Amino acid sequence: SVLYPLIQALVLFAVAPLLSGITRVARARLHNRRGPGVLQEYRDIIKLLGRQSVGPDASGWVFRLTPYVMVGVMLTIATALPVVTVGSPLPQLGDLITLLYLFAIARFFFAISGLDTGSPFTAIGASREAMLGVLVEPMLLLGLWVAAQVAGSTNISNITDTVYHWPLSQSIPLVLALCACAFATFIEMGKLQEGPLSEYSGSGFGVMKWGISLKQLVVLQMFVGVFIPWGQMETFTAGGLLLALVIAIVKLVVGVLVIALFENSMPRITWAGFGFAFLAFVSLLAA
Amino acid sequence: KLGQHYLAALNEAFPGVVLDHAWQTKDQLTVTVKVNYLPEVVEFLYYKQGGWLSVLFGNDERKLNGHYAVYYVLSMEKTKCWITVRVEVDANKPEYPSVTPRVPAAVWGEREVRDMYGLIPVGLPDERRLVLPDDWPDELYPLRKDSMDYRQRPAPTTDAETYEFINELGDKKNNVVPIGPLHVTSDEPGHFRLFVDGENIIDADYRLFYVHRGMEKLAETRMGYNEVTFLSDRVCGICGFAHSTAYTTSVENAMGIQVPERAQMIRAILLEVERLHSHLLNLGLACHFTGFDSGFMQFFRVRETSMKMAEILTGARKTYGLNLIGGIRRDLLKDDMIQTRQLAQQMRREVQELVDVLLSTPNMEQRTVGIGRLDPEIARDFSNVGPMVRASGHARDTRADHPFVGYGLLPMEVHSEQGCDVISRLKVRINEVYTALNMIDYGLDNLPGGPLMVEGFTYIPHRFALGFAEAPRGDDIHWSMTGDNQKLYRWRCRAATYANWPTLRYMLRGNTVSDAPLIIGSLDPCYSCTDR
Amino acid sequence: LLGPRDANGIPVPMTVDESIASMKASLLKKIKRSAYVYRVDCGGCNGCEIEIFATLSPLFDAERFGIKVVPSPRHADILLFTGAVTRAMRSPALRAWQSAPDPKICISYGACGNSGGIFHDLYCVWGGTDKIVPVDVYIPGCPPTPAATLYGFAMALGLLEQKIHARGPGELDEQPAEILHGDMVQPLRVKVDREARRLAGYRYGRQIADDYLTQLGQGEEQVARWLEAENDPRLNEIVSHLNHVVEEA
Ligand code: SF4
Ligand code: FCO
Ligand code: NI
Repeated sequence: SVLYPLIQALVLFAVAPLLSGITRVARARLHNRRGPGVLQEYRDIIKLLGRQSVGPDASGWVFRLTPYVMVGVMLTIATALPVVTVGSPLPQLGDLITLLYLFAIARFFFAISGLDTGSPFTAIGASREAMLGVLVEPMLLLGLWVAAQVAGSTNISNITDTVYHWPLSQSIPLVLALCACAFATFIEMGKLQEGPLSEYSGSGFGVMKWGISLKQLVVLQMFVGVFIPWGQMETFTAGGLLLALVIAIVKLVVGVLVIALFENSMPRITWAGFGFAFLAFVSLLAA
Repeated sequence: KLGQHYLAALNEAFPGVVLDHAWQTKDQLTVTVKVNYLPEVVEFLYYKQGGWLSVLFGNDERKLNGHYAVYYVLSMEKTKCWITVRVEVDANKPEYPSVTPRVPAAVWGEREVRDMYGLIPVGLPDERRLVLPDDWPDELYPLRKDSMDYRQRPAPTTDAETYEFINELGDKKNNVVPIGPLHVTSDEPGHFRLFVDGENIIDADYRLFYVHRGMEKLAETRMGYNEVTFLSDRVCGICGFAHSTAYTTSVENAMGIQVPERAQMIRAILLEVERLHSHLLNLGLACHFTGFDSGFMQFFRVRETSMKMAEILTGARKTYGLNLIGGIRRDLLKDDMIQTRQLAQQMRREVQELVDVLLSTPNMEQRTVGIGRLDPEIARDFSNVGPMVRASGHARDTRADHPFVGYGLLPMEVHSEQGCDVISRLKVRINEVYTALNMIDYGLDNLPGGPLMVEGFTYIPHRFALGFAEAPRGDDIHWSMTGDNQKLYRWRCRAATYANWPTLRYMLRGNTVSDAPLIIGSLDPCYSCTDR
Repeated sequence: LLGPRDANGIPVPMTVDESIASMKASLLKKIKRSAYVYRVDCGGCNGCEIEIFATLSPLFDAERFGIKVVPSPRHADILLFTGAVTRAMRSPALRAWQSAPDPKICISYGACGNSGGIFHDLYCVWGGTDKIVPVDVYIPGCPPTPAATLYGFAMALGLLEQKIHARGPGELDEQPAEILHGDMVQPLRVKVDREARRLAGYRYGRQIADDYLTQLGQGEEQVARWLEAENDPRLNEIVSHLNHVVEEA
């Protein structure tokens, strides 16, 4: 009961800068330049791990200790998201409220780290990130809540195999909730200069880049593994594993490509994300 | 002779104040008025006669007439001539009445003269240090000809900045958002203090002159006549030919120098070619804050083919060196001239398609309207000159009022909009690209011919004049007095954005934080041209 | 406070500890494949700033070699200094120096950053960027071409090696100078050189006069080459005027 979640967390950690690298090379190719390689994010992260972390005199243990906390919280997230089966490796932790409030832990620690430094830019970025979390958390909660009451249980691996076997009788509540979750993922992976990491340096900046890449992995993974499960397993076997890894990495790659495309193709989607979420909620109530 | 009517009006309004008057050229005029009656004369010529306070500066004439000289250059634009108001400030007690309580455009020239020459305009409200850094010792006045050697460097008094920023509308609860001096995409040092309450800017003060080299003193000590054309090119990389033509025409107007026929309007060709380079850079930066980046890289592309004619008409990138006092250094040949003609045309092809972005009109309708509004009431008072004042409604243009390098043989069109937004100043620069491309279309096909250089002349000492050019950001007025056959007695340059800077408080007021770098870049600042 | 001074109070360049400066080669081989560069623009003209920003443009790219421009000195491994150190700009440049994590690489960009350029002896500058901070790589030019910027960064990262070296005094100093174009008398050559410099340019004029000089070998034949080959009205006017100067002599 230990090996599968641990290997899940380790692989999802070690594949995260592929998704950042493919996103930045996609943004480079979209702006008609050759751009860096897909492994450039690994080179940047390892090189920053080589460098030594500096900070202000007023900064204490929070400034140094935040990036490890955010990486560990993203790991505790990623160990309960199903990427190859329809069953989560840890069904005890794989709830809906648990994942949301662990993301709240990540937001809280990022905000207090931004406020720990005396820089106005980091505190401003902390406030904007906390605003983003306030506006995105109930959208995604209502999306997976509509999907959960379609399913019957407040639990990942129940919503996933409910949408795996499409019932064809409550299809409109499923589709509207799916599009609301897509909008919430679009808001979280994007906005919807100086930056909020202008005081981080060295190993701390490297572990922040680790955490940012892992957060961008797990948000898209919570979308495409919970709501796109056709290609996974009901029970874990040792022969159909390669197909599951192939379809998982293909899903993640096409997800970051299309999100980069529609990000460069740009409170409309903020209201429409709420609007498609309530259109899902009314759909069960009317029907 | 131009300027007789204004002199007669000054004489009838003030009977015995004009102590002496002389003509530099036909359209250039200077008057020496009484010191105690100075603010009334300049205010009269400003408000009543419709004159614009172009540049005002001090001088060190204590071994010529025993007195300091403060000049007040006014541009008559209601025919159109230049009037300079000269006063003789006393030597051992340097004090003259100030103009800033009457003319608001006299707020930084009278702050610069407090620092460079130590003269004291009595009644000046803004008494803070402007050009000299915060570690500068007090009484060392650099531009005094006997205060110090150009090579002397005082010990810095403080390592921390001691500048005081005023908060006109805010209070002690407002926070500040720096935007300098070390900021990304600013690419040039200048500090800003956005006294913000949220993301809204309540007030905005700024500290400038971080790039104050001190080339006014160095142009009169170590450096000659033909060598200052290299100093003017190395002020900023994009107004280089604007400063050089402004300086060259100041020295050729100080003497006769009947320059050859084609050597005038080739300078008119290269002056417009440079504003292809500078406007299309600002329009690329206009898309990098409005939003699209595939509108920037593409304006970088049409900027490159503007750099391609600059590669062939000179053979250089950025700082060049093509003008001398008598004429132009390197000379254009036939195919270069036939060629530049359709690369001008294909740009008008490319520029039309790329300008289809504002036709798209999504972030160019909500981010660029109602943002950074410059009051034409305020722009008239502070005498802004760039696309700022042309957007605000005033048709201020040097090439139409005062044709300097043979612009009268070129098709001149002045474009003035009515709105005062960021998108209105882009429409000034869009219509100026087509206007400059019409001159390249009509300049290089009908060259008059003749020689290129007039050399061997002797510089008459203590002869001065005003030189002016139409830079991409406004006009640069260059005043240079010949000292002898080798050195200059005094050279004064005012940048295009020097007049433009004191109204940034009234643009950034009421706007947001996020579009504040767009407001600053809407007028396309050249910190290195104004910091000198 | 920020920077060291003399007894007079004049600033001096900082001296890093050798413990701090001992691992610069290891830092270079670490950041060989990925360099984080922060532009520190000081008292200089935009030329030395826009060309540095053009190192990531469509014509010349820097991310293909791993160079990425960072928004903060804390992210920086290479501190690119640009302008001559103005008295108002020494303190922010020093602050950007101490904000970066040790060890650092400093690259002076342009004549104005190397030694002050045309403002080297002036009251409001401290000279080049080496007068406040140590400098590892010097890149000259006013402005440096993007090829020179790429070569400087590649040589800083060890991908290339230094090309130019110092030249000292030697035997070739005392070898006598020779008369150039010593066929006709020097007066006419000087007069036609001045005549071509008045009408064409320094560069164009030497070129036209030298063409005329090779064509003084055969009057009619190369008078004909200058007349026909170019078919440039302007070049033809330059040659006719030069020919009247020589003929009247
Ligand atoms: S090196 Fe040349 S272009 Fe660069 S800042 Fe100095 S003078 Fe300007
Ligand atoms: N344009 C420009 Fe440069 C500035 N400001 C000048 O003149
Ligand atoms: Ni400029």
